[PDB]
Amino acid sequence: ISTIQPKANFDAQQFAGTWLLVAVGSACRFLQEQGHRAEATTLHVAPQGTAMAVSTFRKLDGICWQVRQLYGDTGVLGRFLLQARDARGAVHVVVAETDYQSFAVLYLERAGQLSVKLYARSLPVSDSVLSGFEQRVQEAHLTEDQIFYFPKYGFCEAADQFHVLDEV
Amino acid sequence: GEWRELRYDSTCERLYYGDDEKYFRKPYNFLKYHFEALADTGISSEFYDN
Repeated sequence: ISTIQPKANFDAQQFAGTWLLVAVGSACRFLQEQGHRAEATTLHVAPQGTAMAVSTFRKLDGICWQVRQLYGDTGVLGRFLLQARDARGAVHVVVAETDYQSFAVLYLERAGQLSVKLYARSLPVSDSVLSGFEQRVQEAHLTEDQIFYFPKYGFCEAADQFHVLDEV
Repeated sequence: GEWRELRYDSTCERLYYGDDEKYFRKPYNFLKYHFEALADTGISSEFYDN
């Protein structure tokens, strides 16, 4: 395990609003098999103190769902702890390489393993940025084979009262 | 019969059901306890006007 630098002079009101997931880099089993249950995943973000309040949205078996979490800040700008809500413990979230207008690369960590995500404000991404994500995966010592490019269409937002996990 | 309970995992992006409380231990004083899911509803409405 190792340290990667969070976004220097980060601003939470610039990360706010909607985002769409392009890809995930991880050694995790449930992507290298069962990957047909990768689905079109998007975020709404709103700042709450130095922490970021996060809603993820996804289709679970044709029904649109919402997932609610705090990126509770560690007291270091651009680092957050996922509020330790369940028996898996806590996940560290580090915003690694971004511009608020187009793209974000995140690192997420548990059990001494790094993992990474690429997000965009709108559906396509520039090949240099996507190559940057591949290099961040290689620099995380993961293979490009451990990169999973999520469904490029059919996203959803605003799930009903009964389709939100309320995990916080 | 109700163990099914949703969980997200933020690392590797999965939505999965908890695998918690799948079984309960039965006390010796209980012969059978059965976790059968039923509903029945019955509704009657009557209106009379003169």
